[PDB]
Amino acid sequence: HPHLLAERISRLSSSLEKGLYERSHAIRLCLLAALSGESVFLLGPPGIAKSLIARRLKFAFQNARAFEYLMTRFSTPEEVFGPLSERLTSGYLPEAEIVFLDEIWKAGPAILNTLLTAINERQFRNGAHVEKIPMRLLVAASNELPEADSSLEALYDRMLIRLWLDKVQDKANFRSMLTSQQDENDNPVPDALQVTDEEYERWQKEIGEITLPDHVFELIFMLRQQLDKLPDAPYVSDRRWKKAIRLLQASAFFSGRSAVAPVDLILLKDCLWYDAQSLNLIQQQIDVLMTGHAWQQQGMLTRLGAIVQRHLQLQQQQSDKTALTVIRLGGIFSRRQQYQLPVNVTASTLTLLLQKPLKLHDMEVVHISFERSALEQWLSKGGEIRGKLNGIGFAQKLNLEVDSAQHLVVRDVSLQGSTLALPGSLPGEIKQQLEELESDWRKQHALFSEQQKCLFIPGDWLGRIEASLQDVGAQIRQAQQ
Ligand SMILES: Nc1ncnc2c1ncn2[C@@H]1O[C@H](COP(=O)(O)OP(=O)(O)O)[C@@H](O)[C@H]1O
Repeated sequence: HPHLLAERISRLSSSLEKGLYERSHAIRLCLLAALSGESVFLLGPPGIAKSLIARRLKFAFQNARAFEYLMTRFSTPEEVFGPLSERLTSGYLPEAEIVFLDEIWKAGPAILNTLLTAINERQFRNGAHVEKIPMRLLVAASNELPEADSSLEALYDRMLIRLWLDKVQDKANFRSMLTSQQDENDNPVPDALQVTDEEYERWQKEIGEITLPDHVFELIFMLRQQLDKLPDAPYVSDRRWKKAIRLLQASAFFSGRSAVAPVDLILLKDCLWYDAQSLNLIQQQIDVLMTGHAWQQQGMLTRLGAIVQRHLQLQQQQSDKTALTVIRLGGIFSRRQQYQLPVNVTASTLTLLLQKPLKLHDMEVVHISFERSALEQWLSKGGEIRGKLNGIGFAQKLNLEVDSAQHLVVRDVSLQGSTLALPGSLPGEIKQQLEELESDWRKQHALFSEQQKCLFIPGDWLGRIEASLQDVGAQIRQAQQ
């Protein structure tokens, strides 16, 4: 039933989107805002359908009056809210469900103040008595952002969603928009889809009942702390956070869920920035949160390395079972030449464990990886041989010698020797742990795919998450070989 809802909202949004190019997200967000009692600020140059998409949204509702107004510096509350005879509000802001106000940052202090009470109190001072405004969606537009310490910032910071728009970029889209016979002022929404007053009011109550899971909160709180520590990060007030949380709830509700999901958190990318520099910072931070923490990605990778560590540890604990017998090569040469095993060892770079781990280059080393090519020439021509300690870092020079028993022995600064062994020809402890992790990964991936079907999230983000989960899965599958 709420799953028929996700179907309906999607179908509703689809129709509202007809004839509009490169504005999909913007329409879904304004719909989400309109259905959740939030407001949205549209930033961009003139003639890019900012007003149009605002007028479009009145067609989401059966009974919905729209109010449009362009702010001038000489604009008075009489023009915006109605002139008093007590006040004549018919055809003005005080009785419209969708209000669009263009060129917002030039509203005077008198308008500014009565707007702030309009957004907060959903009330209006009608001379004598105060009356509740039916305003469901407010949308404000401008080509610029308000001044640094402006009066208007209080208004800006009271408008949850921020969208930065531009002229159509795709050549094909330009042509389609250019030749579109779509009457832009006609109702494109089928009667059945339009939301009723009875529905609107019920949903307002139900959105508040959507739960906020522990992991979801932890992520939000993590980001709040993260932003705080970064000096460039925009200041996000508690007011902003609370209003952002309702949008998150609304997203979930209209996506057929009873709980805010980690995917809903992407929407914060449309709430937390106030300028250009802060937009980039927000996007990066949320991206890091989404690809790293939201589906336990980095947490599973830190578990993975812990297992791979144990695997190596068990590999060197069973390194008595193996040594490495270098085969003598005869012929006619000046040195006692040596040879690697014909095809037994053919790995381009092979790693060798040591029976007695040694302190080499101020660290204890359990395994040394050689470029097989470099080990060849040293076994033949002698000289000096390098090898990356514990597989990592630079190829360090080594005190290596061919043993009488035909083994390879590394020495430390105490001249302590250690025989080198090749890895085993998968232990039960590792198989158990690595299967638990794979199960956990599958459960994570399952959760993501079962929730990525979310109207209010742009496709590109979902791509990045899916990739980040594939990365972990690939790393674990390579670990079980
Ligand atoms: N991205 C777009 N998609 C569809 N139509 C557009 C787009 N950009 C501009 N238009 C056209 O421009 C007009 C709407 O512009 P308008 O609402 O005045 O924009 P703004 O409010 O940003 O000045 C319509 O006639 C519409 O067909």
